[PDB]
Amino acid sequence: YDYLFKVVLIGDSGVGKSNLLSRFTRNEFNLESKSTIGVEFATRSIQVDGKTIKAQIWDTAGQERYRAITSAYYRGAVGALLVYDIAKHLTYENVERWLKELRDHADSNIVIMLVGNKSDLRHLRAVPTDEARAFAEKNGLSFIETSALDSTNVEAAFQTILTEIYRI
Ligand SMILES: Nc1nc2c(ncn2[C@@H]2O[C@H](COP(=O)(O)OP(=O)(O)NP(=O)(O)O)[C@@H](O)[C@H]2O)c(=O)[nH]1
Ligand SMILES: [Mg+2]
Repeated sequence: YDYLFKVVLIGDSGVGKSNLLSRFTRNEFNLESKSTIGVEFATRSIQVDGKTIKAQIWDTAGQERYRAITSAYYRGAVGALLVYDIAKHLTYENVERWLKELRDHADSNIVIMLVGNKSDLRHLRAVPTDEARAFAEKNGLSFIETSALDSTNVEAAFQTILTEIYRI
């Protein structure tokens, strides 16, 4: 590979972070996945502007009550996938909180992609696509909706953020 880019997954418990990771790196999905224990990471190489980018994707539980995610989790990260669940409005309301965590614990110029996951649950949607896109636009974030379940836009989400990082 030509470059190694560390990218972190963050977002509330249950939004689909671990399945976004497994879908992208192993093409695997699990309806019966449990809350993540400690910290995990996995890799996949992809082509970006004629270069081979080894994407090192980090993952951890969204809940931070007794245990808060430290600057060590974010160290070296050049991107963050900030994931919410399109069918749960609270997870979108908490995006502001995750942005604060990034400001507190992550690099100043970390590339942020706001990810509305579970787009296959369109019939249960609680967060309008236009509102989220507008919010992203107004806060200097990229935006995409994904479904780890049916694979829609998962490759595109990672390919796009890794492209934006490469092109900084
Ligand atoms: N319908 C649907 N379900 C999904 C999707 N992505 C994940 N899920 C489901 O949502 C639940 C939680 O997914 P998971 O990946 O474990 O979430 P998490 O964000 O890693 N949770 P935690 O922060 O606690 O580790 C699981 O039942 C999983 O199968 C998706 O795109 N669509
Ligand atoms: Mg998880």
